[PDB]
Amino acid sequence: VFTKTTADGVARVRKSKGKFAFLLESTMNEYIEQRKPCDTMKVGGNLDSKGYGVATPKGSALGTPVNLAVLKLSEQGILDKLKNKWWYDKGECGA
Amino acid sequence: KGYGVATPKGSALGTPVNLAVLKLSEQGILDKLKNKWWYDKGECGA
Amino acid sequence: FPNTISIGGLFMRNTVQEHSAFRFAVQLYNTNQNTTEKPFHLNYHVDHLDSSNSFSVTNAFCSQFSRGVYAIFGFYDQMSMNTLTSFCGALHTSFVTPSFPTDADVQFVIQMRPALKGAILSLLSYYKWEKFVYLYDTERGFSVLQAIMEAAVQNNWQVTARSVGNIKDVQEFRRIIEEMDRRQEKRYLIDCEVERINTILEQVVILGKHSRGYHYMLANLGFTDILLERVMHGGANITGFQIVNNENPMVQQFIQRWVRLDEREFPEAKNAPLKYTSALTHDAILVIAEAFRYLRRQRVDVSAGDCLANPAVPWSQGIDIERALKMVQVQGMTGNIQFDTYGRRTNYTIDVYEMKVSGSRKAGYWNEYERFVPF
Amino acid sequence: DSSNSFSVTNAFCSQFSRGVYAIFGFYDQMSMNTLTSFCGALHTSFVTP
Amino acid sequence: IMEAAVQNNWQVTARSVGNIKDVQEFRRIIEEMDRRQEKRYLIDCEVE
Amino acid sequence: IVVTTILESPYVMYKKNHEQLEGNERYEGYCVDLAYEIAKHVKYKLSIVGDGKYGARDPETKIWNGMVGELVYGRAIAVAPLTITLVREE
Repeated sequence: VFTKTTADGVARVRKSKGKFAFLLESTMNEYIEQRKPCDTMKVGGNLDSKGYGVATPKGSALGTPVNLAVLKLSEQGILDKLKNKWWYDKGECGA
Repeated sequence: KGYGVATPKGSALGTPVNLAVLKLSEQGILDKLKNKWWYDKGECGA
Repeated sequence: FPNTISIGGLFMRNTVQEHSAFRFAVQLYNTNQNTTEKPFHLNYHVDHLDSSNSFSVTNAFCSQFSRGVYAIFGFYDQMSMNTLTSFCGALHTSFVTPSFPTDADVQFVIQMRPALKGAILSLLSYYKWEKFVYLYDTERGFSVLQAIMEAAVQNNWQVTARSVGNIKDVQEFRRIIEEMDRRQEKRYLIDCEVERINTILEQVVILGKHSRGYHYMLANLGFTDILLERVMHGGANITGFQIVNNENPMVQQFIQRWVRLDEREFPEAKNAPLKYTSALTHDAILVIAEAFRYLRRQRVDVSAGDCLANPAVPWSQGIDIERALKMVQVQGMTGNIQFDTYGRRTNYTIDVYEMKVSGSRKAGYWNEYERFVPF
Repeated sequence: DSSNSFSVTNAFCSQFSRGVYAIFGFYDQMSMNTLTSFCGALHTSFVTP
Repeated sequence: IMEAAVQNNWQVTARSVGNIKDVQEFRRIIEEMDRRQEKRYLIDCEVE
Repeated sequence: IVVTTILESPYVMYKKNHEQLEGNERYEGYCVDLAYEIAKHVKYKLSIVGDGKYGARDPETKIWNGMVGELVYGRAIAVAPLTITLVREE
């Protein structure tokens, strides 16, 4: 049941006629849910909690400015509008 | 949003506390505590 | 064949135990009662060098050459290697030495110290050391450094080489270690002297760079002369190389008869661990005795002037003595002893020791053909 | 030849036996010690650039 | 240079290049110096 | 400033006619926009990681690959879907 690539798992889900379910990261599931032919969906809640971060070398002079910049972008709603832009505004399955 | 464990600036406990939080996250202890105090002690059931 | 052969000895500073082993080995050969084992008497003329004044080194070498010797056992360092090697090669006088093997292919000198190059390369290949920090000094030659560079080029390694020979401040060592840990370097190959290795280990202990996540490969014979207790208690992997086996019956007998010697007559013997250079000295005495016994057996006519003669005519019996010294196959305290045409050891086994918290354990052995058969 | 200490010693001793008041010459990192020691021990000056 | 650096509190990246025979080692040294944003070089080496 | 990223939609993409495009203008996606905003707040040059991996430690040789290895060994900031994990945070 393990697949070599995510695309293989998505194709297996689509061709199994409902007899295969793929376990994958929620972000990529939500992205694939907005792509043609619009025949897959995300069900249930997340099984754990993870976060994507911006990474810098240990001891870098950019670590604190980058952390503060990410925080500013979070409270200005820019992260949310970027995710909306690249997931749903450019989605090809509609709202 | 997120909840964090706060520490004074430049304190020696910041890195150990951050690593401890991450390692509790990997082991599933944080989710276990969340379930224990939200649903195990819940008054409504499933 | 002469009834009494006299050799020369060139001992530099901090060679008290080596001199004691030399005297004890000559005495052991002399006190043998078997006529076949002792067909001649062996004498020695011992001189102490300075290693910083080439004039004094040349004076001692020429005094030994003028008094009349058939071979010259001795030690050299980076400051006295060239003079002794060149004089021995030009005057056709054999130089049996436990010191580091010469980088260049030169004649009339027998370096019976097995090269760590092959063992180090085999251990790097076996341990998957595709990225490590090579801390080296040039006090024992450039063969190991050149071999590491060539192996890195061929195998596409990620060796970061640092020359710590000229470092005189421990803060430089601490800065180097901190910088290397910033890049997540967990493997260190330290090809340095015993004292420099001790200093580096003290610095890694001070910085706490000795937990179970670090591996240190000490590329230096003399694994028993390195202070390793604190690093052992830390839990870091330690790999070392040795040439003397304590379970060898010959070594056991030598130690049994060696720790029962008068301190005032054999200094640094009883209340002192046996250095591998002492074993090399004893095996060199064995090699010289075997070679001259072979020369007597074949009825080879062997039987002095001044160093600086123009033209410098060599005494013709040196070729036969060198050939006899380079064909010996003898079992000594370091195991099998054979030499090639350049006087370097062949068929030598280097014991690889892995050291853990319980103690040092013999992880295996390396040979030129079997290529580090594990245990 | 600086790489051969025997040749350096031969040259220096030939010049010394010939009879000189000073030696002008060059030394490398290998032949510096030999020439310096021989000049300082025989009380003969060595002028070097 | 070392005594002046410890006395005057300098940041000197000391590298011995006298045992280097491959020019790729020089290339790597220059690249890793530039990645640290090093602009000033003191080269005490032979003419070659 | 070298910004290491990984080609994974919708985070980093090639634009449709990136043959005529050059530099950073041949890239599109969430992480390109995020790097632009971060650069405004805090100059750079996107560098798609060569091996195409996120970053992991080899158990045998202890070498970091991917973007984490690009950061550790001084070759690159990493604006990409890189999960925050205990092993990486060290």
